Amino acid sequence: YKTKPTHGIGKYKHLIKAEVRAINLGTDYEYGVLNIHLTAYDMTLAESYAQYVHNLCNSLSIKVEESYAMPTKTIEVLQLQMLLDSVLTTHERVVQISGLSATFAEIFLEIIQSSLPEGVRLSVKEHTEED
Amino acid sequence: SSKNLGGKSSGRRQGIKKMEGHYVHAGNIIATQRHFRWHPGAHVGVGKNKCLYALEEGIVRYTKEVYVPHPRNTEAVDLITRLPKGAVLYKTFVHVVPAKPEGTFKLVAML
Amino acid sequence: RRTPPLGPMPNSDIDLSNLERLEKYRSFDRYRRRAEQEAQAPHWWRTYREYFGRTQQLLERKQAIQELRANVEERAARTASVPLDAVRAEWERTCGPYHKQRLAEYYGLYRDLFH
Amino acid sequence: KPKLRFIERAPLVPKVRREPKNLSDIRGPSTEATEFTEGNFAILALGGGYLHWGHFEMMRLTINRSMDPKNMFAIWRVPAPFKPITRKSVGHRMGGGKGAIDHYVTPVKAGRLVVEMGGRCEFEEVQGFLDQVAHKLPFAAKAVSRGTLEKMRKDQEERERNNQNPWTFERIATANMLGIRKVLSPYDLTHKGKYWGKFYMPKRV
Amino acid sequence: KFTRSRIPEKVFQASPEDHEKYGGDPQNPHKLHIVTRIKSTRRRPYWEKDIIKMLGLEKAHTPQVHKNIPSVNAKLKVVKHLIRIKPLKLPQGLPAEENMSNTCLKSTGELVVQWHLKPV
RNA sequence: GUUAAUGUAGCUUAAAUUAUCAAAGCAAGGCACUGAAAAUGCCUAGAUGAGCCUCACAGCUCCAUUAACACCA
RNA sequence: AGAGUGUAGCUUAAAAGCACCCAACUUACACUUAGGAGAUUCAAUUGACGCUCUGA
RNA sequence: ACCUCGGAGCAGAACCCAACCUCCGAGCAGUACAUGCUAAGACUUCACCAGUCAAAGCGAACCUCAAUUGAUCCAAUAACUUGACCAACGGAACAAGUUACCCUAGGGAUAACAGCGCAAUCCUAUUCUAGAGUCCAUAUCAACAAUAGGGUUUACGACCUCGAUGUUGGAUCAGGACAUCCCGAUGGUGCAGCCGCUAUUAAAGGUUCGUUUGUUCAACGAUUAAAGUCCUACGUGAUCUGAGUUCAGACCGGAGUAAUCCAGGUCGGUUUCUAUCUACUUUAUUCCUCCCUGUACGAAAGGACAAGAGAAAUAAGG
RNA sequence: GUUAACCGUGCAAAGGUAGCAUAAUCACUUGUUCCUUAAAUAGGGACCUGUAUGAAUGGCUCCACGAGGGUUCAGCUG
RNA sequence: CCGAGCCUGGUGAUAGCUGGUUGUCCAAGAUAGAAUCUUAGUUCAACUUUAAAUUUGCCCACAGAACCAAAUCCCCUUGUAAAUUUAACUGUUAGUCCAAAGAGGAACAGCUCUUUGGACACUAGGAAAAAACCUUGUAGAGAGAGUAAAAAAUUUAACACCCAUAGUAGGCCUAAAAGCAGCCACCAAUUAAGAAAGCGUUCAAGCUCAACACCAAAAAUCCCAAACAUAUA
Ligand SMILES: [Mg+2]
Ligand SMILES: [Mg+2]
Ligand SMILES: [Mg+2]
Ligand SMILES: [Mg+2]
Ligand SMILES: [Mg+2]
Ligand SMILES: [Mg+2]
Ligand SMILES: [Mg+2]
Ligand SMILES: [Mg+2]
Ligand SMILES: [Mg+2]
Ligand SMILES: [Mg+2]
Ligand SMILES: [Mg+2]
Ligand SMILES: [Mg+2]
Ligand SMILES: [Mg+2]
Ligand SMILES: [Mg+2]
Ligand SMILES: [Mg+2]
Ligand SMILES: [Mg+2]
Ligand SMILES: [Mg+2]
Ligand SMILES: [Mg+2]
Ligand SMILES: [Mg+2]
Ligand SMILES: [Mg+2]
Ligand SMILES: [Mg+2]
Ligand SMILES: [Mg+2]
Ligand SMILES: [Mg+2]
Ligand SMILES: [Mg+2]
Ligand SMILES: [Mg+2]
Ligand SMILES: [Mg+2]
Ligand SMILES: [Mg+2]
Repeated sequence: YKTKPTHGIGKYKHLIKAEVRAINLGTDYEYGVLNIHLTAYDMTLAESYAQYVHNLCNSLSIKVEESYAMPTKTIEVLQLQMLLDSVLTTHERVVQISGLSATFAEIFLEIIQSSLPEGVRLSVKEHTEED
Repeated sequence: SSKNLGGKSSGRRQGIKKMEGHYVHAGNIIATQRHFRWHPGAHVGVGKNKCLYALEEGIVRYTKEVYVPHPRNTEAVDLITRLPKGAVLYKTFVHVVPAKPEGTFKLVAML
Repeated sequence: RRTPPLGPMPNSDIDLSNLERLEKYRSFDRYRRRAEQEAQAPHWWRTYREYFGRTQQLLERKQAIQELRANVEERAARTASVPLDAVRAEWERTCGPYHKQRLAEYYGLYRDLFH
Repeated sequence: KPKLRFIERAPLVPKVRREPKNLSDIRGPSTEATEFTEGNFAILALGGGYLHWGHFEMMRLTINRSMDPKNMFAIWRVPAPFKPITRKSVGHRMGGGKGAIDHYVTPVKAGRLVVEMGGRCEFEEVQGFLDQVAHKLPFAAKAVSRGTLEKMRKDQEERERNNQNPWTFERIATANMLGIRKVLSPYDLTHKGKYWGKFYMPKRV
Repeated sequence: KFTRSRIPEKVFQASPEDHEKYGGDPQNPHKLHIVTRIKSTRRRPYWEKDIIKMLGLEKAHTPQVHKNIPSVNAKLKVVKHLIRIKPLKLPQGLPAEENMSNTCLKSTGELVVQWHLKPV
């Protein structure tokens, strides 16, 4: 009898995975694709906070999907005050996020707030951008 | 018009040749296959076209054992590392319980 | 024709709707640890195993490691020797007999000596 | 919006591979949408068959003419025609491969609800025009309410307890009494004796 | 396709009403069958033509005894539309060696041991 | 109806790919205006839906359109 | 005042296994490799401290 | 159009399984140089031939891919080996068209004619109420559809017949069906009348003559009460015709190097039979005239019925 | 491209010229108009997409001639 | 009788094609496929036959056979008497219908193509006649007996009776829409009659209803057994 009372014993594809907004009405809006943008006049401090964010999210099991970088700004001394010249540059980097709740929303912002270092800026938003 | 042409291949005659509980001498081909359906178990070899043969003269049994692939098998180590943590794979295997003890000590002289 | 399984089918407690949220093996070795646990289970189906199968003691040991953590100066870590002969006398007193029973069973004395 | 939407012939992705006519897509009971979801009034299929686009625009126009859009709403319970029917151009001898795709049909089994309705009247208001729709369908059909469908399944179930004949079809076919399975199908076990080809006999226990 | 049919085991469970319509009882069941073929084996498949030869029923309407063990019941279950099964009930005991010579089967299945030709 | 071929600047050849020249048409230009002449630029989803690549590009899907064929009783 | 009790984060673990932390690779994560850190609330099943409860 | 080999479906769960069935592909590329030699046991594409696998041993290290191909004989070679898109792919070492000038052996295993099967196509009746019909579904026509029928067309199938079932139209004589063209009887009418439309009933009787066409058709002339629809081996060639179709001759245009060919045209072209058997071989319709009457009707133009009289003609019998 | 004398452009060894024609001449075709008849898919005279006419593959008229193939007046005759 | 004369000879040319193949009697006997200038044929296999040798062969139970429906395979028991091997061969290798699962076609064919299983080419009974459906097989004589399958059932559309006055010629919107061309509203006098559900108005009236009261068949020569509702399964 081919099949058996042990049929389906090895099925490796419903277990594994295969191959906007977050709607969720009433509880409502369970923040979806948000790009938190880490920007600094430094390089190492900006990277070390994306370091801190990404490890924070996986600790809190809320999903991250990108960690890429916006490329670098090319500005001198802006010659608005013998006219001065020295190139100070800015290093921006993207951290994405996919899963958030309403009830973790204001809290998970605080751990980003309280731990945010010297001279860096965040900016949460939705998604319409490319490199 | 019949644009379709070519499907005149004959049947491969691939399947279990020695079913479960059979006595199998060492070297008999238990099964022939493509696209693994039975993996080798104890005292069962594998040839180039994935057939299964018996390595010892015994009795063939079929079990359901736990599948851990080789860590160089790069097409299926990523098969593991997308499973959730309760998961094991459970492929099926073909064993040969050997019948004959491999020899006995015998008197040859009195010296 | 389709007959129901005799016992618990495996992979049944984790077949959840929220698949993406699951805690997800990321390494080969974590799975190899779990999978070698399953090959000691009962398994109602059919298995290769069927056809082929104090209080002052911890208090003195607590100050022992705390004392022994200083004379290694952590300078013997970042290449110590570990004298075996003193260790063997310690082994033979404490975990000798537990270990010694294994070899007396692996060599099959007990099934020949004492039935 | 409370009329029937326009069901288009031939969906915009074409089917390219010519499928065989499986006629087990008509046979026996339906396991697809047999039940009322957000509506009360329907056309129960009492036999299998294929629906053209011609039967769809039959069903769409002769409801929208005879339905108050302020007090009634309708919804399809059948999809667009997806199954392609292969018709050879006439006058040719047999042979020469499968023909071309001519039109698409949708298969409807027996017992499937076809067009659901609902709204602020009782069943005798919608019984009139739904029956001339059900009569024109290419299979026997019936205008059923949410109460009559349960009062026909009540009647079809007490009919299976009341019969004084000791011999049902299930007791004879499954136990293979006369060697009778030599002249039955393997579908004649689990259909019942009720279904016979495309046709469904509601009279028969 | 026409295949070798198999019977669900639910058919061979007797009801207490079946113990009323028929004289048997589940405790102390009968030891032997009376199997007579009442249907021709033609127009029936070769497996049924071959089982009938194995039970020994080439001649129709001749009687034949078989054991009531589950193996030979599993061959009567495939040719049960061709046969009549009756329980061999013995009013007296088994025939002794002095009483082999004059017995008769006595349809109603009563193997009488001393069969005389005289009225009662 | 079947095979066979073609697919193009406003029109036509092309160019084995990345696409030219010559009328069209756009104006400037030899002093009374136009045709001619010659000369910038301008005029190509290479007839279609898919990207395996890289596709006029190379096989389909196709749509038009052209030639053959559409028998023997 | 009454109560449930009690192994570091967790544990039908009994000084364990997991988790966890810093490096080195990775845009990062992950993996792996080198490391790091820890608990039986205390006294003879009792008694008595820590929390979480039911109080005013 | 195809022909050999492989994957998937049909063929859902050992194997197998067809199709001028549905879909994809292959006639290699890449990495090695122990792709060394030997050798238990087995598988096998339903035969064979071919293919596949392989423990050990010996010697040494420390293949991937689905298909990726070709027998014998002959060549080429000192040797090891290497030779076909032999692709009609189990392969003849090397050979095309044409025949209506044809012949022979066969085949109803196989076509054309006919029968039969089936009814997609056709034809009809209902069911349905959108739309037409000023309004109004049903006086009349009817879309989307639904259910039954008929077996006139075009088809399909290849079951009888190729040791012959002669064929289109016409002549001759007709037999029958009714789904009625005329004549009769009736219901409705968007039936005022004259005329119609439509439906129920009726198969007694009737269904013209001509020009062109080989024509049944159609067109056209003149009629008529009407110039019916079909089946009968597309009734009927042992009754006739042979104009078409369809032999040998021939041009014309076209295709082909040519022979020759064309559902393209056109001139011409033998139609046998002494009847054995069956069967068979003497039983009234219709129109017009007059009259009602210039009436009914309309109001007018137009213009009837039923009642009566009188003439005819065709038919059957003399 | 303006039915287009014409211009633009490709190809060719040369691009069917004279004539003639709905023909014994693929098909559309019973083309069209005139004559013939009461009525003409016939015949005769023309018009020319003949897109497959056409020049010793002979083209085109015309006198005689023909048991050739069509058509016709009159007479005649079962 | 000339697409190449006729006669003799080669010649008993050759024919995968057709026809034909003669005493009696009995026994076993139905055809998976593969190649092939091959599908009108043949060779191997399969099947069948004969004669042998030996030991198991059919039926089968738990267990067992994959991931991306009916069942088969395997297989001890068990019931039974064959089976494999060796030897020597021939013939079949142009099949039909039925039920079942499907493919092609029109979910056409007495259609075509596979698969599983019957039957047919094999006698007998039944379905009228009948290859294929049903019943049944091992053979004779009988002026015996019990049986099996086995004779088509249906016949249908009646319907309420009575009563009907008023806001109002409805805000709205439209020449005009007063119950019925269209939206919103749809309250209200009498005890009870809808700002009206069908017919009837360009707008109006009329008829009714709602409400009170009352109490299935068609075609071609000629329909086609005769008949028959009541004595006991
Ligand atoms: Mg295949
Ligand atoms: Mg095959
Ligand atoms: Mg083989
Ligand atoms: Mg080796
Ligand atoms: Mg070949
Ligand atoms: Mg000739
Ligand atoms: Mg001949
Ligand atoms: Mg035939
Ligand atoms: Mg025919
Ligand atoms: Mg209208
Ligand atoms: Mg046939
Ligand atoms: Mg013939
Ligand atoms: Mg004859
Ligand atoms: Mg009539
Ligand atoms: Mg005739
Ligand atoms: Mg004659
Ligand atoms: Mg005759
Ligand atoms: Mg002559
Ligand atoms: Mg006769
Ligand atoms: Mg012509
Ligand atoms: Mg004439
Ligand atoms: Mg010349
Ligand atoms: Mg001969
Ligand atoms: Mg015999
Ligand atoms: Mg042959
Ligand atoms: Mg057939
Ligand atoms: Mg009134």
